[PDB]
Amino acid sequence: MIAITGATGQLGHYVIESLMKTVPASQIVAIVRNPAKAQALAAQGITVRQADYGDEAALTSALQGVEKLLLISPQHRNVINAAKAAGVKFIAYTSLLHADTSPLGLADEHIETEKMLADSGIVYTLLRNGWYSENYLASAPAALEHGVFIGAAGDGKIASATRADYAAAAARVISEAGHEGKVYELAGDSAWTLTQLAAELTKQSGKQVTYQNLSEADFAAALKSVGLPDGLADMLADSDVGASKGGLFDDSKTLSKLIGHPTTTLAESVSHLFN
Ligand SMILES: [Cu+2]
Repeated sequence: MIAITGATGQLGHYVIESLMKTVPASQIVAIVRNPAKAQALAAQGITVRQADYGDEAALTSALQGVEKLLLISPQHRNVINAAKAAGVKFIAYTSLLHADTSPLGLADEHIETEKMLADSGIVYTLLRNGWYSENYLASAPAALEHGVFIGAAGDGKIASATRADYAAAAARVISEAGHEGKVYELAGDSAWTLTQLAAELTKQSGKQVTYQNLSEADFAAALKSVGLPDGLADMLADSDVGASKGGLFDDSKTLSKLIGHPTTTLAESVSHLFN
């Protein structure tokens, strides 16, 4: 039996779809706060167990009979303690690429969870996921509308991959043997700068798009005047700065080796913008 916490997101959806290619639906259990609002998961035919993530006891019950748990990102403290109480034997966690040394502020919370796992006594594997190509492409439309893509990543190299790629990796780790106790640094086979992104954008769109590098404050002070919340804006700005320092770069090709095929290139992802 495989359980998935935090499976109501886009990544979780993909992981479940991937798993279903080799694991019977009933052997997959999605733990959610409200099975009613989780119509998607239920639609997949998987086992759904309700549990409030602020309720360790509820989580423990929801994890009964679970041998392997995929924890998709405190809340994690309750989940890990519950997994310990229920007898979970293996936990795979979606962390952040090179979390212990990462310049990105997003690493903080992940490190806290990685520490919890290390102290849990439960065998675990860290799926240290790099950036989603979708993270930057979410801003491609605006960049195309104004002919400029803004950021604060400088010449930092972003070894992005798709949620689908990361999801396949998670599914592989939680379902097949030989992936326990590992620390996998997962990223795209190739890497690109925001300058190259703009160029790829211009190439396939026919429209001119230039990258404009801003400073963290200006970039953030640019997102806080378009709608996006302050916290969200601050993170995005912090991330680009982390990227400018190589925080989103990795060339181990661990991801492609793990999934058995090349990671999805930026070019392919960009193509989806003009389908
Ligand atoms: Cu495609």
